[PDB]
Amino acid sequence: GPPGPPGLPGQRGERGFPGPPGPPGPPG
Amino acid sequence: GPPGPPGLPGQRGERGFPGPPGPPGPPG
Amino acid sequence: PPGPPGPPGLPGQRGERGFPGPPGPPGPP
Repeated sequence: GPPGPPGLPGQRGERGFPGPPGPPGPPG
Repeated sequence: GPPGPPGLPGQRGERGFPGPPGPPGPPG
Repeated sequence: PPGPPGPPGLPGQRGERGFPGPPGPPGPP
């Protein structure tokens, strides 16, 4: 017989990590 | 002959990009 | 008989962007 159909698409990746902190606030 | 079986699932996607930087902190 | 297996599937999409980071620390006095 002919080759079978293509495989399923890969699972989507995991969500990225949370971003880094913002800089210090401005001086008082 | 009938078609062969489906192919293997694709490779899992890579992790998403890290999140954006947080905001600036509060004024001192 | 049945044929050979099909080709592997396409790679997955890259994951979603991470959540925004937290505030920075308070500024100095």
